[PDB]
Amino acid sequence: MTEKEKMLAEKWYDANFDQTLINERLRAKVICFALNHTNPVATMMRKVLIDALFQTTTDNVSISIPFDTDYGWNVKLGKNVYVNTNCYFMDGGQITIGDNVFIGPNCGFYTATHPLNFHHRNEGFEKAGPIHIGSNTWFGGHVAVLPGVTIGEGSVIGAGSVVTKDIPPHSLAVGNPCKVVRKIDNDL
Amino acid sequence: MTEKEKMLAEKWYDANFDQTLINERLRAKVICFALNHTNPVATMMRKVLIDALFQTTTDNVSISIPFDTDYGWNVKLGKNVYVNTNCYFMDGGQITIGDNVFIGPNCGFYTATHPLNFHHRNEGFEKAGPIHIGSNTWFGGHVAVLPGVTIGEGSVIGAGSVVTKDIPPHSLAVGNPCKVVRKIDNDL
Amino acid sequence: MTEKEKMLAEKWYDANFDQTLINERLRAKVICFALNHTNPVATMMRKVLIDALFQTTTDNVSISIPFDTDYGWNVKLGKNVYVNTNCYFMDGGQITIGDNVFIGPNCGFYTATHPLNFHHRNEGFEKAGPIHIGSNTWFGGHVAVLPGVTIGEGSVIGAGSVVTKDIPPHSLAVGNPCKVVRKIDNDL
Amino acid sequence: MTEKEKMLAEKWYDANFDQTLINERLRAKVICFALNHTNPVATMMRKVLIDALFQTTTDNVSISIPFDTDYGWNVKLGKNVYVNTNCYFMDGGQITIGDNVFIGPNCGFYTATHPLNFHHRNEGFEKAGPIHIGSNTWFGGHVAVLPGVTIGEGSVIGAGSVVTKDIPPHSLAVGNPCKVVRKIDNDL
Amino acid sequence: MTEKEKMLAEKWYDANFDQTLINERLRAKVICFALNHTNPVATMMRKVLIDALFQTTTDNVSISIPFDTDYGWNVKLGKNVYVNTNCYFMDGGQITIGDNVFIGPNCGFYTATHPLNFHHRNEGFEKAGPIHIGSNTWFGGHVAVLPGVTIGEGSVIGAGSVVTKDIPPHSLAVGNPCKVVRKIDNDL
Amino acid sequence: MTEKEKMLAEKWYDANFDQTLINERLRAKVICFALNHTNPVATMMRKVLIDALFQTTTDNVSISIPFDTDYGWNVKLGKNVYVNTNCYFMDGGQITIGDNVFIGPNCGFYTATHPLNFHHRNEGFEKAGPIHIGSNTWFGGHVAVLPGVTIGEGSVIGAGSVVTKDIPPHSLAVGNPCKVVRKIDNDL
Amino acid sequence: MTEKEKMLAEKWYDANFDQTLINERLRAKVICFALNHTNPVATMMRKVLIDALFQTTTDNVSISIPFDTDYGWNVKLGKNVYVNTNCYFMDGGQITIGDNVFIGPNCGFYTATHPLNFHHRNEGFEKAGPIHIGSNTWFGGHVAVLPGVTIGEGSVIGAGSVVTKDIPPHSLAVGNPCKVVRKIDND
Amino acid sequence: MTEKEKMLAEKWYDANFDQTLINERLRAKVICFALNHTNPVATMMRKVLIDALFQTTTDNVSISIPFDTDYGWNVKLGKNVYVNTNCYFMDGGQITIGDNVFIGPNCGFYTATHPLNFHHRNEGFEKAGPIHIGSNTWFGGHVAVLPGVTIGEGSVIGAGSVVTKDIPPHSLAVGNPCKVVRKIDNDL
Amino acid sequence: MTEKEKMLAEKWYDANFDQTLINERLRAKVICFALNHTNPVATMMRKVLIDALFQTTTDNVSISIPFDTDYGWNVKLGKNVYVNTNCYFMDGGQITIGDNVFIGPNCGFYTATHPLNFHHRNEGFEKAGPIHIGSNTWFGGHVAVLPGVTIGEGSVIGAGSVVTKDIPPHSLAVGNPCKVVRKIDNDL
Amino acid sequence: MTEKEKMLAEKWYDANFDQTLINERLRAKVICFALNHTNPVATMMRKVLIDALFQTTTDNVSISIPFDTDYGWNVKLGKNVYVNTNCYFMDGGQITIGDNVFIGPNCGFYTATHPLNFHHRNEGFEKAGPIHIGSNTWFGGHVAVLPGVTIGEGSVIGAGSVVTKDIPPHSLAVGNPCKVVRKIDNDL
Repeated sequence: MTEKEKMLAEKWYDANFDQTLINERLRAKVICFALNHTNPVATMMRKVLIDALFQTTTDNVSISIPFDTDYGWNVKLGKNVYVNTNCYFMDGGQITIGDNVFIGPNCGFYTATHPLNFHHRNEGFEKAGPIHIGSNTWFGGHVAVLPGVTIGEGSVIGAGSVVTKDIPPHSLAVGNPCKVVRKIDNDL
Repeated sequence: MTEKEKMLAEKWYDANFDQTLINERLRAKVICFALNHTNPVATMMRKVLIDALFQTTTDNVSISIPFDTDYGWNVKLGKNVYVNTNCYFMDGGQITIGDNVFIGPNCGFYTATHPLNFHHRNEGFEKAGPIHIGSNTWFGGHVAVLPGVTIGEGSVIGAGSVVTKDIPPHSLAVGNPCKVVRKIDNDL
Repeated sequence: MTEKEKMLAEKWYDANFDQTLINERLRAKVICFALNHTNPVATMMRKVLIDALFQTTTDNVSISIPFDTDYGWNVKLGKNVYVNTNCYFMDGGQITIGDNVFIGPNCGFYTATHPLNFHHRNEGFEKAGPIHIGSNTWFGGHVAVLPGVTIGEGSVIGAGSVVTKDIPPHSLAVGNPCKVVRKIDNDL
Repeated sequence: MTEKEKMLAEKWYDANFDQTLINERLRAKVICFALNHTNPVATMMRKVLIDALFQTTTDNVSISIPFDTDYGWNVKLGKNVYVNTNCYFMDGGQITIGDNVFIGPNCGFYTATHPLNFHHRNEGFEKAGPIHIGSNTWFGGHVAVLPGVTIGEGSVIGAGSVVTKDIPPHSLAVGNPCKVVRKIDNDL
Repeated sequence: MTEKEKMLAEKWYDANFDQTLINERLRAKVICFALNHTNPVATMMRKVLIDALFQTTTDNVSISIPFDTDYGWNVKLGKNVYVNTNCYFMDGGQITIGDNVFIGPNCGFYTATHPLNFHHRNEGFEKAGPIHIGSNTWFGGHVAVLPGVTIGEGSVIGAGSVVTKDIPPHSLAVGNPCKVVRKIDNDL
Repeated sequence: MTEKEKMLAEKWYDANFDQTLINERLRAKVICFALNHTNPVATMMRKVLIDALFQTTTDNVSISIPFDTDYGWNVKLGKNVYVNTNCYFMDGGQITIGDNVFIGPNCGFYTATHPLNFHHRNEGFEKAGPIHIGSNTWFGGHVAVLPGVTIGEGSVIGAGSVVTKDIPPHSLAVGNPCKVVRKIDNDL
Repeated sequence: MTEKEKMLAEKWYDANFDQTLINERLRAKVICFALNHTNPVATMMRKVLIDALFQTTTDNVSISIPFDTDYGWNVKLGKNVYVNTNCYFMDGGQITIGDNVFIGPNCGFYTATHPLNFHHRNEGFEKAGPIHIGSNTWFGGHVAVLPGVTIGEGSVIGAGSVVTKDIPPHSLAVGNPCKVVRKIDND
Repeated sequence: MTEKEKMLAEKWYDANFDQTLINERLRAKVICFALNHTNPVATMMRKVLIDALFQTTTDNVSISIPFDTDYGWNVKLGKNVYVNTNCYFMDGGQITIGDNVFIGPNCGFYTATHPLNFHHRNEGFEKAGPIHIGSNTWFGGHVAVLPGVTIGEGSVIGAGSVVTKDIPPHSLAVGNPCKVVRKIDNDL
Repeated sequence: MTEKEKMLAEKWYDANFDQTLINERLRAKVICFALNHTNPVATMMRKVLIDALFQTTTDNVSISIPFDTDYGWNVKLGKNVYVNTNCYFMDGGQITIGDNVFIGPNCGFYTATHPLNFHHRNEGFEKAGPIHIGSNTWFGGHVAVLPGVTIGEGSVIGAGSVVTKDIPPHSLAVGNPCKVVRKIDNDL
Repeated sequence: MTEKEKMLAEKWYDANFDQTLINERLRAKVICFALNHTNPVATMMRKVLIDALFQTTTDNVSISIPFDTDYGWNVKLGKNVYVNTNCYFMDGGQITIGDNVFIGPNCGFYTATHPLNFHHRNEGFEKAGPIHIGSNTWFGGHVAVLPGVTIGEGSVIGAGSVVTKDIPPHSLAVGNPCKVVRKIDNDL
């Protein structure tokens, strides 16, 4: 297995020093740089860039600049995804986002886990923990989502939350660590 | 009432899909883009842009780039306002800032509330909650101020605070959620 | 003593209005602007800018753009320092970073303390509190490190932490405020 | 009263040497420069600039470049205003323009009066004379409108006219000085 | 008949709102923009632009920038035409210029007539009145030539004239309105 | 005598076809182009350009862009000269401007006379008529000053005037042709 | 007669050394250069350039860059003309294109004939042979159409064809030289 | 089925007028434009663009500019593919290229078939015919490969060939139409 | 012998992998890139670039952009060489062009031979076959000339020809493969 | 007397700290910067810049870039002056150059004398010593001409000479200090 194959298989891999991964990250950084330096008025150019970044034809995916991503192609998007200013989709582990998702400003979706032992960490080792963002969700600003976390559909994450553990569907959750406050009435 | 008139009247309105509001936000983003790509050395140009953004002649309002705002004209500023790097004044609801205000880096002043029910939220509805920042205040870095909040004059907000509720005047407040620690002696 | 000499001596000084300090901060902002607008593909140019900023020849110091610093020359770096997107080293007070340090995205290392009394604060006064980051450490994203804090070698800071007080060596610490959870086994 | 307050109150004021007024004029010139150097093809950008200039969301206000204005914010516009090439709205005194107004090329709307005595004039003094342009009007090319003048609704100003005095509604006026020729039948 | 066909046939047509005409005017404004932003040193480039604008190979047609025209292709030129700074050939109605013509600065040749009744004018209606400029003529600066006017060959128009009616050949004409002063001796 | 020497001696000369004169005009057109494309914020650069254009160190000579001149070096300026938008100093004949002169927008100072006979005019012949603008004068916008004219010190020229003949000192003059209305009281 | 007048009258003319013709070709090269260096995203700018090039308001004429033409004003276009990458309309002789025409990539429509004798050719002489492209036609990629050739309406030209002679209407033609294979039923 | 789904399933589809397909072609055209305007010296940037175009990390795929492709993601490449100047991979139908392939200049790989009947063709209909290029092949310059064609591994295609039908493995084939001349000895 | 010496001696050489040859090809691609991005109006710059490419002072060598060559210095030219759009001189093997040569658009002069056996070809090996283009020749558009071919002086090559074998002097030759049609009367 | 008037009168003056002189030097530095950054191909632009610098229409004055001068207007030139690379005409004191003068590369013509006493020198004082270069002279490369020096007509200055004293006409002079070797026979 290559280091990219280990990353995708959710095994420990050399994220920091593998040339292939460093080069795939470069491609995403180059496209993000072009996007981040495109005037907000250049609508068609932004659409072309976001599509080249995610390697898909997006359906109403709005991104407020700046935007950051590690690979781009490891972000799976639904239709109607609203991403405010300064978001980072650290996608070594697949980041799945449903339909009708509101992501506030300064939010980070982190899939990278480093070893706690400095000997293994200094070697460049990481384990990718995929993130699942359900459809019909709302994230306040200044939210950090940690590796392996699943946010159930219809859920609301309060501003400043650090989502360390899975949040069930149709729930209002807030805090550092993020804890469920109450259920949400999502009936028609 | 237009959707802009409803926004200003603190009623539910279509923020995401009203053409007038999308276009007024475009103007603020275009000015913010010009500001964010102006060399720090270009003092006169930065002043011109800051003044075009807020639609006012500022009196010692220092903004460290990048800066973000939704409308610009809905940010009411006093004299001597020091804004560090990466701040966002989400101003659908008026953001009133007094005189002599120190705003640390990575701070967000959020006035947008979305419905908890995904059916109403997916339709683009929002309610604007104005923020009142008193004169003679200090905000640490990484602070998020939530809709409808009032921070009394002479108050100090600790770094990493999530201001969910009103802070009284001459108070030291810290945490997520932000709670008053003690009063401040603000005598000459 | 000049205001720069008082800053370095850890005495109260006019940070905001001293021309020399305003001008030394301008130099760092001009270099940061050049770096932040350099395509990720321009490897040699990025190395030259990073080195001009810190006034030293760096040994494997990776910086993901954007990056911010106040002086640049008051950041003392070890070898193998990995800095993710949107970090700010507010270095009025010296920021000492050891070898093999992983700094996540959206981290702020703040050394500036303003007076609590608005009369002294409005005059532009500040006191610089140096930060010591030990070797072999790991910082999650969205971390804020406060003035005067020391993070012991071999320590791990969880994502979203607000480091208000010193963290001992070989410790796992998380939260707002940042508290030690358990010790780390850092043996070979 | 500041010199800006005197200008707006229709009192004598230092237009030429007051720093605030020189700086507010700079902002309008900077926006006019950006507009005048924007390709005619850049429709969205021209709209953004026109809106930043007048500090309002215009409704079908077409401006053929070059355009000049002193303040921009002192030009009050109606919907459907068609401004041909090389027009100047010298707006120290408010310039009110109604709905459905056709302004030919090389037209000047001048609100500045200087003293006749050179001693007072050389000191920089001016008096602002607001201009009222009624709705449903038509201006030929090469027209100059002088301070304090009112052009009644439904009126037509012939090419090369120098409008020194008020023109009544529904009238055809031509010449240097501009004199009424006959009334206009403005029935459906 | 299309609105372009009505314009050319000297019938009332929608000049302001017909897409074809708006688009043909855009082409002329794009070429004029390129010409107006071409350094005077770039002789060959200026020649190419002038020729692309008029859709003809010009024979000693000198144009001092800025220059404006509505269509460009509706300006019929002779050889040796000297056009000074800031001229506008509003050519909805054909503008025929003979050989050896001296056009001073700030001259406007206007072929557009709007209805006097605001109801018809607000609908975008216009009637094109062709202008005939005879060979061997001289125009002073600040001259406005009105729709349907013919200036006979060998004639001289004084500076600041508003040419409302036809001028006979070999005549000296001045004023607002433009009136013949005396005949000119144009013998060898 | 060269054609430049004849121009300066107020004799008939080939203005249009002499290579030396065509080339001296090019230099002025190149400097005016640079000035006309300099952002209003670039104060020192504008000052350098105006100084290079007039071949002198100006003392408070304000020029609002665009500005046009034929030679530049044939414009003799006093201190405190305020030139509004779109002025043209056609300086084949020396244009002498005193101290404390207010020149409104769209003003033309024309020193070129062409022969009335088309045979001599088509050959490129011209006679330069110097213009003398007295100190302490005020020009309204849309004014044209004809060759050989002298405007006495302390005089005021109304907007839209065509100055065909000399105007005595301390006089208010208006119209096409420009005629004295009354004397001005210019006492302290 | 000027050299431009001789060119248009289908007479021998100095194409290579006449200043007027060299200058009219420069105008087309300058507009083509602007078009070839315009980002595909800049839709309105591309439309303005194509219209300035052909000296007409085009009706759904799509051009994939790069594009080349000698004069541009001697290309007469119909509505719905789809021109793929790297096409050259060498238009000294008028190039008439009908409505609904699909032109594949790397196609050349050449109207210039040089003399066979090198003495006359070295002097710069040429004769323009107009090309008529009928409405409702399809050209494969890598096709060269030679001077004086008429391609009848409803016809299909196979990829790699060298069209030396007239192709009748509603015909499928392929090869070097281009020969009719069969008729097309377009009813 | 969408028009993209029909294209991929090898069914008749609207290639010319489907918005999704027009937009996916735009993305490839934008990346090709960036590649075609990148200096040959910019090796890393060219590699990033080629990888963004094909949506894969290429292994020694050399491309000489200009290069054209319709989708980019429908070109499946092996390692060591050498593409000379002016090649076009019209990839509506998948273009599969093996390892060690030499493609000469001015080659076209066309997968688009239009209907012979003009009624269906004018409607925008097309059928995608995938092309299979075997490993270890060599294409001379000026080669056109037609829809549905398979070129067997170890084969050589002569310059100027029009490949209308399948070519067997280890064969030398030349002409318009392309016909096998002789077999190739491809032993070690 | 080096690989360059082997190339010039008409021996098998590592064309694709020799560092020196790769670097000399880079020089030719950099000059071709600069020339292909030079506006047609820039006559002297084009001349300088053409002369730098061929390493010679050309005498009436007109090249229509785009142009391509491998080395440039291996193309020997005569006087009066007219090269139309999109021509490629692949000159690892010397290309000799006499005087008075007309080369139509989309012509390729190919001197590269690859081995037929894929084992040797995959190793990067090539053999250069010089091409000799006699004086007084004419090439139609879409012509490919193959390695080692001589086209006799006074010859005419029909459009679309694939020149596989030598063409005698004073001959009309057309087709794929190119064959002589008749001799040419080349008398005065 | 102003400091510029003292400079021109050959009296001691504040060269380093007088604002007028610092600003007149800026104008020359700006024109030299534009000249030094103009491509050698831009012949007409170089001629315009050289003429703007010297404030005269030059007659065959060739200048190889870079070129430096302090004022430009204090360099009096004859016809046919050939200036090689890296020359500096330090012209506080008038530099008079005759006709037919060959100036080698890296030559300095210095007219500035500073006081020997550091007290007066540190105050910014200088005395301008004009340089007279006779017609028909030749300067080798690396020559320095000192203040007040006169080089007689027909003279030759050897490479590396430091001209401290006057050189008589028709003489060959070499060395540091420059001494006459022999007279030159300058007869027809």
